[PDB]
Amino acid sequence: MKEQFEQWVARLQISEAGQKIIEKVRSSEPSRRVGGGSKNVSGRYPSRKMGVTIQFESHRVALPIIYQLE
DNA sequence: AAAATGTGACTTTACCCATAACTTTGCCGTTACT
Repeated sequence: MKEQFEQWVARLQISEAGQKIIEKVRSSEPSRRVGGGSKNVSGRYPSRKMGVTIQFESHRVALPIIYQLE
């Protein structure tokens, strides 16, 4: 898993700080839990690409993009 | 930091079909008058 990411970085020549951000994003829990708010149907979706639960604030705005990406 | 779910089961009008209990008419018989 780490070797393929390292080859990805080498192929795209991402800088040291860019690699640092990518590594931090890869290994970190989400910053904030999605809140219900007042007008958005929120929740979580199981993704087999990542293989985890991904949180969407809006089921008709962010969730379609999540479906595409999955 | 934020889009984007009202339903549907149980009531209430609303119009039509049927018939009672009278008014509303024409039509003809009768009669006062000319």
